[PDB]
Amino acid sequence: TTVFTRILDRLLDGYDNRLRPGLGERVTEVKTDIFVTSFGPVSDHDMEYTIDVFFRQS
Amino acid sequence: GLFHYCVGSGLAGRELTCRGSFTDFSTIPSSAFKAAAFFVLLSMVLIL
Amino acid sequence: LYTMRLTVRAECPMHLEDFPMDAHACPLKFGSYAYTRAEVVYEWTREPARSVVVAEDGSRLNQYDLLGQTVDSGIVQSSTGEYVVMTTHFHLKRKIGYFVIQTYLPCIMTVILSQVSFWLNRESVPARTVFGVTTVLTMTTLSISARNSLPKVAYATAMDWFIAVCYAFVFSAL
Amino acid sequence: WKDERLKFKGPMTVLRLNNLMASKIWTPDTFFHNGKKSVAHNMTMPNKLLRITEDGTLLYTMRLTVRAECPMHLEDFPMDAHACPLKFGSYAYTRAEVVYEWTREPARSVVVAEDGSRLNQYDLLGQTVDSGIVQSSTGEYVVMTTHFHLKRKIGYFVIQTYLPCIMTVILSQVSFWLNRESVPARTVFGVTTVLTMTTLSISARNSLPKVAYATAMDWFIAVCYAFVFSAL
Amino acid sequence: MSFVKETVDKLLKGYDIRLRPDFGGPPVCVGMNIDIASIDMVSEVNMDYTLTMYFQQYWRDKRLAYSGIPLNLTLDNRVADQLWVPDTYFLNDKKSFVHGVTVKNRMIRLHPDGTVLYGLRITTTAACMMDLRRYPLDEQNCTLEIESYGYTTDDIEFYWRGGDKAVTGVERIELPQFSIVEHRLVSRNVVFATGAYPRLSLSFRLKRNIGYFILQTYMPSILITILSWVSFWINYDASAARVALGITTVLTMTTINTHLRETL
Amino acid sequence: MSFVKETVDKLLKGYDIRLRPDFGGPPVCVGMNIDIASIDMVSEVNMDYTLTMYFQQYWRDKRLAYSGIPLNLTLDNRVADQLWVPDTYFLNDKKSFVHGVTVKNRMIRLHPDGTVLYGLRITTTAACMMDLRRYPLDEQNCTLEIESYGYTTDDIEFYWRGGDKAVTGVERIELPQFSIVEHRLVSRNVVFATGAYPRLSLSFRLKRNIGYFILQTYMPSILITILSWVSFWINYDASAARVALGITTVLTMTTINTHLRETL
Amino acid sequence: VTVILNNLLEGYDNKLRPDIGVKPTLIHTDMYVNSIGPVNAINMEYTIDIFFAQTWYDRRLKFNSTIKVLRLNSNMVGKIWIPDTFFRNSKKADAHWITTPNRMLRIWNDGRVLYTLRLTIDAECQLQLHNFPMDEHSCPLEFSSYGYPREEIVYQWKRSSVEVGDTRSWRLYQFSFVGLRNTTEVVKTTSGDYVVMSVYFDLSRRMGYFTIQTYIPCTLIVVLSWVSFWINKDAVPARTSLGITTVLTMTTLSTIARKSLPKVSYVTAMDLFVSVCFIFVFSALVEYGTLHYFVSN
Amino acid sequence: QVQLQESGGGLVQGSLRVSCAASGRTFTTYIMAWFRQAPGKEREFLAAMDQGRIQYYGDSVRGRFTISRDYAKNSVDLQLDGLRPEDTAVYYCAAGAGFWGLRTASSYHYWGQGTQVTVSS
Ligand SMILES: *[C@@H]1O[C@H](CO)[C@@H](O[C@@H]2O[C@H](CO)[C@@H](O[C@@H]3O[C@H](CO[C@H]4O[C@H](CO[C@H]5O[C@H](CO)[C@@H](O)[C@H](O)[C@@H]5O)[C@@H](O)[C@H](O[C@H]5O[C@H](CO)[C@@H](O)[C@H](O)[C@@H]5O[C@H]5O[C@H](CO)[C@@H](O)[C@H](O)[C@@H]5O)[C@@H]4O)[C@@H](O)[C@H](O[C@H]4O[C@H](CO)[C@@H](O)[C@H](O)[C@@H]4O[C@H]4O[C@H](CO)[C@@H](O)[C@H](O)[C@@H]4O[C@H]4O[C@H](CO)[C@@H](O)[C@H](O)[C@@H]4O)[C@@H]3O)[C@H](O)[C@H]2NC(C)=O)[C@H](O)[C@H]1NC(C)=O
Ligand SMILES: *[C@@H]1O[C@H](CO)[C@@H](O[C@@H]2O[C@H](CO)[C@@H](O[C@@H]3O[C@H](CO[C@H]4O[C@H](CO)[C@@H](O)[C@H](O[C@H]5O[C@H](CO)[C@@H](O)[C@H](O)[C@@H]5O)[C@@H]4O)[C@@H](O)[C@H](O[C@H]4O[C@H](CO)[C@@H](O)[C@H](O)[C@@H]4O)[C@@H]3O)[C@H](O)[C@H]2NC(C)=O)[C@H](O)[C@H]1NC(C)=O
Ligand SMILES: *[C@@H]1O[C@H](CO)[C@@H](O[C@@H]2O[C@H](CO)[C@@H](O[C@@H]3O[C@H](CO[C@H]4O[C@H](CO)[C@@H](O)[C@H](O[C@H]5O[C@H](CO)[C@@H](O)[C@H](O)[C@@H]5O)[C@@H]4O)[C@@H](O)[C@H](O[C@H]4O[C@H](CO)[C@@H](O)[C@H](O)[C@@H]4O)[C@@H]3O)[C@H](O)[C@H]2NC(C)=O)[C@H](O)[C@H]1NC(C)=O
Ligand SMILES: CCCCCCCC/C=C/CCCCCCCC(=O)O[C@H](COC(=O)CCCCCCCCCCCCCCC)COP(=O)(O)OC[C@@H](O)CO
Ligand SMILES: CCCCCCCC/C=C\CCCCCCCC(=O)O[C@H](COC(=O)CCCCCCCCCCCCCCC)COP(=O)(O)OC[C@@H](O)CO
Ligand SMILES: CCCCCCCC/C=C\CCCCCCCC(=O)O[C@H](COC(=O)CCCCCCCCCCCCCCC)COP(=O)(O)OC[C@@H](O)CO
Ligand SMILES: *[C@@H]1O[C@H](CO)[C@@H](O[C@@H]2O[C@H](CO)[C@@H](O[C@@H]3O[C@H](CO[C@H]4O[C@H](CO)[C@@H](O)[C@H](O)[C@@H]4O)[C@@H](O)[C@H](O)[C@@H]3O)[C@H](O)[C@H]2NC(C)=O)[C@H](O)[C@H]1NC(C)=O
Ligand SMILES: *[C@@H]1O[C@H](CO)[C@@H](O[C@@H]2O[C@H](CO)[C@@H](O[C@@H]3O[C@H](CO)[C@@H](O)[C@H](O)[C@@H]3O)[C@H](O)[C@H]2NC(C)=O)[C@H](O)[C@H]1NC(C)=O
Ligand SMILES: *[C@@H]1O[C@H](CO)[C@@H](O[C@@H]2O[C@H](CO)[C@@H](O[C@@H]3O[C@H](CO)[C@@H](O)[C@H](O)[C@@H]3O)[C@H](O)[C@H]2NC(C)=O)[C@H](O)[C@H]1NC(C)=O
Ligand SMILES: CCCCCCCCCCCCCCCC(=O)O
Ligand SMILES: *[C@@H]1O[C@H](CO)[C@@H](O)[C@H](O)[C@H]1NC(C)=O
Ligand SMILES: CCCCCC
Ligand SMILES: CCCCCC
Ligand SMILES: [Cl-]
Repeated sequence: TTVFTRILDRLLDGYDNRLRPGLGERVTEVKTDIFVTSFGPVSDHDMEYTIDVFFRQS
Repeated sequence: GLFHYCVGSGLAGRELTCRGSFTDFSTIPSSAFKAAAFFVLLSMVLIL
Repeated sequence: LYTMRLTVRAECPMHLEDFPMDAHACPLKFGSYAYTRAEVVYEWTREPARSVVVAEDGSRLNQYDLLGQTVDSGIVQSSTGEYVVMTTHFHLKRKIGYFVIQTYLPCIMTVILSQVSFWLNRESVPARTVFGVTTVLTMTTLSISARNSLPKVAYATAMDWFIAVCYAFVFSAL
Repeated sequence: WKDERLKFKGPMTVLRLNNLMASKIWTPDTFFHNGKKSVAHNMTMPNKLLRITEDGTLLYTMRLTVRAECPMHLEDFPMDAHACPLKFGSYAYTRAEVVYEWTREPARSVVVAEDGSRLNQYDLLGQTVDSGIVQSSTGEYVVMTTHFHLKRKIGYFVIQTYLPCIMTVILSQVSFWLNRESVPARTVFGVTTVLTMTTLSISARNSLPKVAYATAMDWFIAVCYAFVFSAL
Repeated sequence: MSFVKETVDKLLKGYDIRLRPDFGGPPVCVGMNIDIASIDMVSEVNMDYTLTMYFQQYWRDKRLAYSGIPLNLTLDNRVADQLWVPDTYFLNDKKSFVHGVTVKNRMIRLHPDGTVLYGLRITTTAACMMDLRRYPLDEQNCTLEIESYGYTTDDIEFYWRGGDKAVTGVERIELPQFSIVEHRLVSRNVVFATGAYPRLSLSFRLKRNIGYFILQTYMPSILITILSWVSFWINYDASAARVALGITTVLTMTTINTHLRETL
Repeated sequence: MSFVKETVDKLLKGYDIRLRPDFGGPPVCVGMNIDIASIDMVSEVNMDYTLTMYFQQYWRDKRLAYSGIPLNLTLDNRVADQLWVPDTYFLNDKKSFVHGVTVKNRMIRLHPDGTVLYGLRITTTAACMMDLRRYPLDEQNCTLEIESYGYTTDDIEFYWRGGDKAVTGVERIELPQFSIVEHRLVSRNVVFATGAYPRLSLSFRLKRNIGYFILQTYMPSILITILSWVSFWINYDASAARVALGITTVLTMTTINTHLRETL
Repeated sequence: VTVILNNLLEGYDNKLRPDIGVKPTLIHTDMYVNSIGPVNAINMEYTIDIFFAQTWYDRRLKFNSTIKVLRLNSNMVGKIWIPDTFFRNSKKADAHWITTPNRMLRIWNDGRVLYTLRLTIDAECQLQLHNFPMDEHSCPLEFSSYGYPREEIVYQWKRSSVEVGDTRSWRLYQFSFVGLRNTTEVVKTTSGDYVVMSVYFDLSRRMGYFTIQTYIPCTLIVVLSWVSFWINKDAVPARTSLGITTVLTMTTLSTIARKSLPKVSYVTAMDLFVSVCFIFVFSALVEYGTLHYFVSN
Repeated sequence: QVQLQESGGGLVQGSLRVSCAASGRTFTTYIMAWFRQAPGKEREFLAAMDQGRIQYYGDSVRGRFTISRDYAKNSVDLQLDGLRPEDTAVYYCAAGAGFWGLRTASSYHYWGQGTQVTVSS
């Protein structure tokens, strides 16, 4: 209904994305985790390896 | 022929698409054609 | 909550002294680029072991066996500040059967051939001469083929030492 | 070029514009006729510079890595020489609208750095700069042409291909000086020299562009192979 | 956090990206730092080397100075589009890019005195003309040249921040084929006809390692040559043996040379 | 044309791209259609295959319903930026792109009842786990998994449009090394703690052709072994002949084995 | 002239083709081939560089003035409706953007629009590699509108449909350009019937490489295998070494036959020739073996 | 032979610095770490640094001990601040690529002689 659109519109009022949360009052904690869908091939000549991941932060 | 075959597209023009080869038995239309081509090749080998 | 799907090519330094019997711990390290330890800190959502989950079918490795993962966190002190770095280490062990069947075992049989020359009568000079020199040629071919399938490292790998010793053996037999 | 629309007055004599304003100004649509996938470097920032003099004279400098087609006739390989071209001009504007010219004399308007030669096989003998007209269905277009003359270095092929083949032929001919009763020995010369020539031929043509026609190296290899076969 | 927001709004408001710091004044001095993450593909075929770096530029801009906030303002990277940044470019690069996962690896950090730090994670292939006549017993000089595209020394000046400590991470580099004997930094003004243009140069001296070639190429050649001398100790009448030995040594040497040509 | 322009303006005016069709209603049913243009590469080393296809999605949007125009409006592809489309993605993808010559190879077709048809020409490299222990006598199964990134079965539902005939052109594919024995389509819902996510799956079974390996691997080795058996019919005292035959057969087998190693 | 362009763009909807509710939009296409690049038989594709031009009519862009033609660079290309033309069999295609976008737009006072652009296309070409290296092919290059069926867009060839340059500057290594032809068809798909248009380039392989490096060596090795018959009997080491080393040389020669080709699972002419030569040298060696066995006892 | 010589004090009332010089092999690519062994035969991980200058620490000594490396000199240093009596133990310098480890002694193939450190109150 309309309340979804109204809330979506009103979220970014006076929001400066240039500043991290709690800039100058606390430390931004990021909870992270990874789901490796496939550990890709390992190239010995290039000494590299490919990995495909669902990478989720919070 | 024994293995090769050309067919027309059917647009009042020749455009005879040609497919088939004894060297590739998959392209031969039927097993009878394969057997006949093999027998004719064997006859040619014998006379040579 | 911010989820992404990524494909990452990442550096894995390798100590190929014990090739093909070598094992590696390839790292995957990440962290904030701009924000230092005093601004942004990363943590694992769950216990660190269970916060990196590998799918059951997700091992697309030909010559390696993915034994497991080790999840950790640390600090890096760079020129611009201290940064939290969250790391995982995937433990890989090489499969040896290919190099056994293709390189080690033909070399062993060629050395056995070069040693079989001693059981021929000494008066068969052309036979033993051709036999030894062709055995040397066979070792040359095998060594070339073996080293075609290695990275261009400087120091000597284990299989290089094996090939060199076998080549010296056929030389000494001749 | 000159643009009377962009005439200005002030304490300045030259004004340099950033990318955002420079993109809002007409510039020539120059393209390379024989070009390929080319790179306009933008590290750290877009490597372009637009300057305007007070009298509306626009100067536009760019840093490019032009990758261009150089047709080659490798019949005389490795003794071949080439004149790799570099042709460019306007895409949309015909000769009646946009005409290109060289800022200085044509020989002096394409300047090559002394240490710039990054060639491994070739030697850059010189350059020929010219101008011309190309006629198409869309119209007639001015084309600025350059031709860089290249001469292939021969020493690598001499040491890797010609000399070993010559010495293999000499080895095959050495068999004539042995007693005729050493039948296995002379057979061994003949057949092993044939095998050596085969290996040399395969290796020699392995490191060469896969042209279906015959080069000079191919003729030399085949003729040496013919001598070795004739010796056997 | 709010006071920081109006401070940043004040700084960015009325900011002209088209004008450099001290536009009418003396030249802006741009200090430079590099942290070498890795040097990967030292290619003899292509005459270039691939290098990953954290490349930092420091310069004072009085317009961005602020007061009342005793902390270094690390801003979101997109603000780099709103600020003036130097005209820096690598003269000898062939293919370069900023790493862009998860975001563009940029960093903008403002300081209360007006200093601006601009950091980029750059992987670049750079041309390194190699004189491989003494190969594999060869030493190469591979350089990275840094220059200003559209500014002269009267407008912008480069220097290595921290002196010889400006470039770090070289000690931690190791290559499969090479070893970094030495690295040097030099700052100089190229006196071009229009004017003097600033330039920095980071050079590495790479020495190739011969453990590869002592085993792969030299030892089989030496031992085949030694085996070729066995013919002298065989009786002259044993034609088949001596001929087979000599010609098969020729064939083996040809095989070694051809396959070495293919691999190298 | 003026009436069509006015109608399209009304349809696009007030359209909220953020809101799916029937945002509070039942889930939007998306019917997926594929036309396989070509299977380009099948890399055993990288464990993947490249696939070019025309990928089409059909759904219903009441907001995009118009009357008085008895024809299906094929609009310029750029309007896809102004319309909601499913958040479809390919789970086993390694790299993919939409072709962009002469323009973006994309199709938007509206219908008077509000049915949107959304087509894309896609070249995608898809991972395919391979069991090559029986190589070259192996039969691989390579799949493409289509899924919704953000939506669950409460919001979006997938189905194959046309049933088993939803994927076409497979029989027209020809691969030099493989043969498509059979292709299958599956439509399921993977159930997780967050919810049930719809998935479609297009599977192929590739049978590797053996004629290449018969010609280049098996017959040479068989004939060299048969020739090596010739020594048993040669006199025991002819040491040079029998030894040369045996050792040259060994050398030939080594040569075949090595060349098969670098060529395969 | 700025007034003319502003008037033309004023009240213009580029989302709608001309004659959207009236008739199909007729487009006349022209091609100038700068170069047919190398043919990758391994991937079964070939590179081609073209100037592709499309001419159509848009009455929305009519203007009355003394200019009679507006010649423009790429700047307005995105501001008007352009056809949805795409190349059906292109594995990879790229436009050119150095120094600027290589595009051109010319609008006449009667509403005619000519839109030209430079393209490089890696077009798929399925090669029937029987008779290799005597094989000949007709590689296609197809294109059609991606979205608009025949009822909405209809392409057409002009009199000077496809033009080619010198053809000696081309990068055809293995093949020689024989000829060219064009065709128009209607292809039925799920979306609808689309007017597809094809340009077929006929190519024939050159044989200097394969004659010098494969056929002549194989023939000479077969002759050297025959030489064993003229060696005196009881010279067992000589004849055995000759036969077996000829077999080894033939084995070495047979490796380079398939370097050009992909891993096709059928015999080619070259494979047949090499196989027959191998049979001949094998037969010579087995013949001497039988002779020696039956003469010894 | 590869040796890891260890240097530093053994008696403090306090701050200390335990250095470790490696000879016989270049440990640029290897993870250089410090372990502690108190009486009772238990080896405890303290700190480690990898090729990327990334510092891993044990929970017991987090924020107290600082590990650094001199890659040119091929050495690893451990600065110990805030010593308490229970820190009295033998400190071992270790090196080796961390396989299945980076916190387990079994992953390190090189070890030093050790240095006894005592603290008295
Ligand atoms: C997943 O995510 C990825 C990444 O985001 C995404 O990939 C991206 O796809 C988009 C398309 O959807 C693509 O954007 C378009 O790029 C156009 C220009 O070319 C760009 O690519 C070329 C070559 O790159 C390609 O190379 C291969 C194929 O050849 C292959 O790898 C790829 O296909 C690849 O894309 C590149 O050379 C260009 O480089 C520059 O030069 C362009 C010149 O036009 C310029 O536009 C670019 O910004 C860029 O300039 C900077 O960098 C160069 C150096 O590289 C510097 O020299 C410059 O100084 C700059 O710093 C490009 O990267 C680009 O033109 C498109 O924008 C035009 O078209 C769109 C759509 O119509 C318009 O909205 C734009 O306004 C713009 O249109 C103007 O120009 C055209 C003529 O070009 C006119 O006809 C228009 O009328 C219009 O001009 C008029 O209006 C404008 C204002 O609107 C006005 O200013 C004019 O004066 C005039 O009045 C568009 O950006 C993007 O590049 C690509 N990103 C990648 C690959 O990194 C995927 O799609 C995503 N996938 C999915 C499924 O979601
Ligand atoms: C790899 O190989 C490259 C070769 O391409 C090596 O690169 C060169 O490195 C050497 C050092 O190793 C450089 O030598 C130095 O340049 C400094 C520059 O200082 C000078 O610059 C001022 C402008 O900023 C200039 O006005 C002064 O004068 C001279 O400099 C100009 C250049 O502008 C030059 O034209 C003349 O030589 C002028 O005379 C000012 O001097 C210079 O100071 C160095 O000289 C000093 O050394 C002694 C002892 O310390 C000192 O007492 C003196 O003052 C003397 O001046 C030196 O000339 C050289 O410039 C580099 N060349 C290029 C093209 O880059 C690289 O070092 C190698 N590295 C490795 C690892 O192998
Ligand atoms: C290539 O390789 C892939 C694997 O990588 C092969 O894929 C597998 O194919 C088989 C079919 O051959 C799949 O099994 C079937 O799945 C269908 C799908 O419909 C299902 O979706 C529902 C959700 O929307 C789901 O709830 C149902 O399935 C479950 O049913 C109950 C729960 O309700 C549960 O107990 C079951 O275990 C199921 O998970 C729903 O059916 C399904 O219809 C199939 O049923 C078979 O049996 C019934 C009864 O006889 C019959 O009516 C069906 O027609 C069918 O025969 C069956 O479950 C399997 O899921 C695929 N695996 C993956 C991972 O995709 C592929 O076939 C290979 N092909 C080639 C070309 O070689
Ligand atoms: C007189 C002179 C005397 C000199 C003395 C000569 C003595 C000869 C020494 C031999 C050393 C052999 C190498 C031993 C190395 C140990 C290798 C080993 O552990 O065995 C397996 C590998 O081998 C393998 O399966 C591959 C096995 C390939 C077997 C091929 C059969 C060949 C039969 C022809 C006869 C062979 C014997 C001849 C020896 C002279 C391990 O892999 P696993 O199983 O865990 O997983 C599956 C796999 O694919 C991944 O490893
Ligand atoms: C046992 C005694 C020991 C002798 C052993 C000798 C060893 C073998 C000889 C030389 C090795 C030298 C290293 C190889 C170096 C290559 C030779 C060389 O440098 O000179 C070249 C001349 O080529 C050329 O004339 C082409 C000619 C190639 C040489 C062969 C020609 C004569 C062969 C006649 C057939 C006789 C048959 C026998 C019948 C009896 C190029 O010139 P230049 O530097 O200016 O570069 C200009 C630009 O092209 C880049 O080189
Ligand atoms: C370098 C070589 C060294 C070794 C020497 C070899 C000497 C041997 C000599 C003759 C026999 C030739 C045997 C050729 C065997 C080639 C292997 C073969 O038979 O191929 C099979 C298919 O059948 C086919 O099309 C092949 C059909 C034709 C095969 C017969 C060729 C003509 C034989 C005339 C011989 C005259 C002899 C006279 C000598 C004096 C593979 O099935 P598959 O489902 O995977 O395909 C899928 C398909 O759909 C792909 O298009
Ligand atoms: C080469 O390197 C240059 C930097 O050294 C790159 O310059 C940047 O290029 C971007 C893209 O053109 C500029 O714009 C950014 O745009 C986003 C938002 O973009 C969207 O909206 C704009 C406006 O309508 C539209 O034009 C776009 O197509 C998007 O739809 C902003 O959020 C950013 O702040 C920024 O303005 C940058 O401004 C520009 N850099 C600077 C410092 O101006 C250049 O793109 C590189 N070329 C490549 C990648 O080939
Ligand atoms: C804001 O940014 C400034 C500038 O980066 C930070 O100041 C810097 O702090 C470091 C750490 O103390 C200083 O380095 C150290 O300086 C001492 C000087 O005696 C030296 O002994 C150490 O070896 C080390 O080099 C650095 O010089 C200093 N830079 C300055 C003052 O310009 C500052 O900490 C940042 N944060 C805040 C909240 O201000
Ligand atoms: C506008 O779009 C609609 C939707 O695609 C078109 O309707 C469809 O038109 C086709 C062709 O006439 C119909 O095909 C036929 O379907 C029947 C029943 O399955 C079958 O027996 C026939 O042999 C034939 O395949 C189709 O049913 C029909 N409706 C759909 C797809 O639901 C319509 O023709 C388009 N018209 C215009 C002028 O834009
Ligand atoms: C399997 C083929 C091996 C090659 C054989 C080449 C020489 C064969 C000579 C004739 C064998 C048949 C004679 C048999 C005589 C007997 O009964 O012992
Ligand atoms: C292309 O088609 C046109 C009309 O269909 C025809 O006049 C022309 O001859 C064709 N081009 C050829 C055959 O090269
Ligand atoms: C008798 C001379 C033979 C020459 C062969 C080319
Ligand atoms: C009798 C001379 C033989 C020549 C061979 C070509
Ligand atoms: Cl045929």
